[PDB]
Amino acid sequence: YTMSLGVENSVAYSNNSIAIPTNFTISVTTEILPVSMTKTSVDCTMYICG
Amino acid sequence: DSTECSNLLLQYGSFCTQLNRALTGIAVEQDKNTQEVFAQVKQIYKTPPIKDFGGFNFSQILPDPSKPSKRSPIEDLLFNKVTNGLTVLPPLLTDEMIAQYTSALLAGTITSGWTFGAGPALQIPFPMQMAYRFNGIGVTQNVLYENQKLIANQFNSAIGKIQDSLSSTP
Amino acid sequence: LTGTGVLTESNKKFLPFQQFGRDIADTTDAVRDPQTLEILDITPCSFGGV
Amino acid sequence: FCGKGYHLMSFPQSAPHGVVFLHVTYVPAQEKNFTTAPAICHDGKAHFPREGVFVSNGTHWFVTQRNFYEPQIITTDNTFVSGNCDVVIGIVNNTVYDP
Amino acid sequence: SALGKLQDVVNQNAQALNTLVKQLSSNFGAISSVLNDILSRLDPPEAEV
Ligand SMILES: *[C@@H]1O[C@H](CO)[C@@H](O[C@@H]2O[C@H](CO)[C@@H](O)[C@H](O)[C@H]2NC(C)=O)[C@H](O)[C@H]1NC(C)=O
Ligand SMILES: *[C@@H]1O[C@H](CO)[C@@H](O[C@@H]2O[C@H](CO)[C@@H](O)[C@H](O)[C@H]2NC(C)=O)[C@H](O)[C@H]1NC(C)=O
Ligand SMILES: *[C@@H]1O[C@H](CO)[C@@H](O[C@@H]2O[C@H](CO)[C@@H](O)[C@H](O)[C@H]2NC(C)=O)[C@H](O)[C@H]1NC(C)=O
Ligand SMILES: *[C@@H]1O[C@H](CO)[C@@H](O[C@@H]2O[C@H](CO)[C@@H](O)[C@H](O)[C@H]2NC(C)=O)[C@H](O)[C@H]1NC(C)=O
Ligand SMILES: *[C@@H]1O[C@H](CO)[C@@H](O[C@@H]2O[C@H](CO)[C@@H](O)[C@H](O)[C@H]2NC(C)=O)[C@H](O)[C@H]1NC(C)=O
Ligand SMILES: *[C@@H]1O[C@H](CO)[C@@H](O)[C@H](O)[C@H]1NC(C)=O
Ligand SMILES: *[C@@H]1O[C@H](CO)[C@@H](O)[C@H](O)[C@H]1NC(C)=O
Repeated sequence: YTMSLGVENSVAYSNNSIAIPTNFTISVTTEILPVSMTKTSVDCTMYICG
Repeated sequence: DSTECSNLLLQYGSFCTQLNRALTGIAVEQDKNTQEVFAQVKQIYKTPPIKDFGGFNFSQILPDPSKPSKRSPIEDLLFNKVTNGLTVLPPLLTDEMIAQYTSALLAGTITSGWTFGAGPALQIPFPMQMAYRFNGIGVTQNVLYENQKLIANQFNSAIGKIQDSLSSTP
Repeated sequence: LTGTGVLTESNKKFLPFQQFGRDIADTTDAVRDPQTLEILDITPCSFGGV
Repeated sequence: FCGKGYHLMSFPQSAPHGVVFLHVTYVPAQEKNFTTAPAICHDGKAHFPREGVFVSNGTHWFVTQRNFYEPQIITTDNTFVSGNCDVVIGIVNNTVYDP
Repeated sequence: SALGKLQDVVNQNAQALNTLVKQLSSNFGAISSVLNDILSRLDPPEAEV
């Protein structure tokens, strides 16, 4: 299929209407960030030659 | 298509696998880059039919319904001014999809300010949004409301000069 | 077949036709010795960085 | 930068070869339409909100903070005066209570 | 798939290590990929090649 970018939304804009939130949601979201790799070393001489 | 060359190439191990893997990683990373830049909102916003934004004029940055690609004049100017086993993979997002994402971002920031970036899009008149932004830099609201037509004229002139400067400087 | 390492008793159940064992790197991991048919575990003696 | 919504605080969690952040955010909910004005005209003076925004629930005009509906009587304490009513485009007429 | 980024880092590092280890089994146009066989089979002027 041709993917949808998102659900269509029409904001009811006018020059004298404002939307004020009467409530709130305390949301917690996760963010995963890699920090380090495995510290590896290679013995070049013994890798190439044994 | 040389069979003897390929027979010799099998003696070199998985170099080809490494190169294809690295290029595939780059290829998926490009799409990831485009997603992270543009696909920041999951609601596709549209501008209202009536372009009454308190004198502010966004025609140069809003999409042109006359064009088949639905690009803005500035976007169309940008696209006009930028011109053996190898395959070019098309990007995941087409130019039309990136234009729709940019259009959604523009519609959200015009009709709702910064509210659509932190949750549900909250409609607000544009001179009042710009008065909030004036508050955000330490300038009181009355400085904006008493000079609203002048600020709108300066904004429109600056947008037009941006279009001209892009068009005239290679 | 030439190699360097320690020769120990092995608990790897070889098949009767199977004579030597294999790892990823193709350096020999186990063998069945001649004259005895006994299966020896081959591990290269300790290395590391100084 | 610290999650979707208005950031409140974050909590780090150690992970194998990485870090996980628990971003606590304030996400507004249950929005309600209102009629708004840029300023309130009172005795030939223009009143602008000091911290909030002028809203109307249909009959009365209040001032509320922008991120949470909390209507209050438009007073001289929570509004500041600047100029007259002849300059601001869209100003509406309402009384400003004085304590 | 929540921890996909760390798992991707681990998989790429392990896979690169495994590919590096597997490259020791390629002869690169020589007679054998084992140095001991080349040493025990050939005279030095060809063993050097
Ligand atoms: C504020 O009022 C407008 C209309 O005056 C509402 O917009 C309508 O919303 C419904 C439901 O999403 C749509 O079916 C209509 O097409 C919208 N009309 C217009 C003109 O946009 C809006 O939802 C109201 N907002 C709140 C929070 O009640
Ligand atoms: C604001 O929203 C919260 C939830 O996001 C509402 O709390 C709920 O209230 C209903 C009815 O009182 C209960 O059945 C739910 O169990 C409550 N949920 C939670 C998580 O506590 C709250 O009532 C709303 N407040 C207003 C003024 O609308
Ligand atoms: C917003 O700006 C655009 C362009 O800056 C205005 O479009 C111009 O309209 C006049 C008369 O209608 C034409 O002579 C120009 O050729 C138009 N310019 C272009 C580039 O097409 C537009 O009128 C402005 N106002 C509104 C409300 O859209
Ligand atoms: C707008 O809000 C005001 C204040 O909350 C409302 O005025 C009150 O309405 C109740 C209705 O029973 C009366 O008992 C109070 O005496 C009113 N207060 C004052 C100071 O007059 C008003 O009704 C609201 N309007 C709408 C359309 O919701
Ligand atoms: C807000 O109040 C002012 C002053 O009471 C109104 O201005 C008057 O408007 C009438 C109607 O045209 C004129 O006859 C008066 O001369 C005006 N007086 C002044 C001092 O300007 C104004 O019309 C009111 N606005 C609204 C929307 O009701
Ligand atoms: C000698 O080696 C042969 C394998 O060639 C084996 O079958 C036989 O048992 C061995 N004999 C002794 C006495 O080790
Ligand atoms: C909004 O625009 C209408 C015309 O469409 C006008 O009558 C009204 O005064 C305007 N309101 C504000 C607050 O600018």
